[PDB]
Amino acid sequence: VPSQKTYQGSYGFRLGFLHSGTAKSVTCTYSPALNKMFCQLAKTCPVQLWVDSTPPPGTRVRAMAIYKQSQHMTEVVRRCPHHERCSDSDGLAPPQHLIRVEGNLRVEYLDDRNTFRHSVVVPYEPPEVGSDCTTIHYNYMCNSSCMGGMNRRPILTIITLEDSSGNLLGRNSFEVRVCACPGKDRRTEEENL
Ligand SMILES: [Zn+2]
Repeated sequence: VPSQKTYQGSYGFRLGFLHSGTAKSVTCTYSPALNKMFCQLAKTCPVQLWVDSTPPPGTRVRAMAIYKQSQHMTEVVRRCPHHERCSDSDGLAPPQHLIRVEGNLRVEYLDDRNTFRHSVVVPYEPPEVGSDCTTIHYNYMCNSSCMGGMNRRPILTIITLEDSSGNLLGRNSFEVRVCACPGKDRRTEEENL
């Protein structure tokens, strides 16, 4: 099981998210109270990278999904049979991968030879000078309710910064639910508190 321990490391690495609210029409919205992203299938999910100092050139940013519940965590998170066979390739992503990056031609996908886990990595780009974070646009390509995939089990996304040889520089994580009405579901889940 890949580690999910938060680690800001030397560059002060944190994640940020847009403060999108819960109107019925939002496509992606983040709950700080739950540390949980609610988003729609194949829609843009912005995730911000914030650092206190700039990691060096050749730094990379990897995203991987794991099941949140200890009893499912050893199982590889992948797309259901249906979505795996759907005609929705962007030509870069492997069809079994849950997490894609959109709008980045340098994107690299990995099937880990030993663990069988999937992940997606992009070069780290600094923020524009006087803009304060780097944004990556993720797409989640199955719903949390897909039969034969996640099947309503909750998942985490783990975001790592790594150097050009794959050494760990920083790690954060957040829970994700991929669903039809992220605003409504966020509001409903927050009602429990
Ligand atoms: Zn699916």
